[PDB]
Amino acid sequence: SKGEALFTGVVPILVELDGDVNGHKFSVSGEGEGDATYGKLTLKFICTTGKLPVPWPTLVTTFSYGVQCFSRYPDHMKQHDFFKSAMPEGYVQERTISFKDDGNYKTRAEVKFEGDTLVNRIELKGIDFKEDGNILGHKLEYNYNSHNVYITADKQKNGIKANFKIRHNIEDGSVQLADHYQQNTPIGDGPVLLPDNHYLSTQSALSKDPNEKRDHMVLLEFVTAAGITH
Repeated sequence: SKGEALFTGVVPILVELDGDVNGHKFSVSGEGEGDATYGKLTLKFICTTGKLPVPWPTLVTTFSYGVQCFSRYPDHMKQHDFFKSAMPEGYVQERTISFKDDGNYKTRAEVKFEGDTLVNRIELKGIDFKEDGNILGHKLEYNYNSHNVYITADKQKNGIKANFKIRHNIEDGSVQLADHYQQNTPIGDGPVLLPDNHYLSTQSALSKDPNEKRDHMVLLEFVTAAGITH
């Protein structure tokens, strides 16, 4: 299909986020590339407003689980790849991320091509955070666990929904759960694929650029669709 073909090679990615969490306003710019053939993403994010007022790990899904058109869909599962099917015109991705016993993020993003570049533009609003909670208190380890993203079709919206649980490691050894509810709807008028139930198996590694003095995050991520047998 048309959408599929856009992802056969390495595609440059731009991410732009504006956020307001409990009145802390901030912006982030990210750049990198994706290679859907291998389900592979490499991205570097920079907080352009100064210090990020929330922990970097709490934004990973928004920035990436943010560009799920880079997932590797096995050949036998290609009829289930909503994300690429919506391209180049793109999709709106909305989430509510509920941090257990703390606040929530509401995110609205548009993911689309601008020329040959895949762009993820996000607005994030966070409310109800506790001043000395794990988020505003910066008590989360700088690392990331592997998770499954459970996708179902949303025929009424010509799109999909997803549900999953992110577990952020707390510096005391405990875990901060971040429940994710997600909805995606196409922007353009092309045909899109409405998938059978399946999941994305996602693995992410966070690192720092030793030469970077701005507040930043380097992300390496692999994403593979699964849950449907050949």
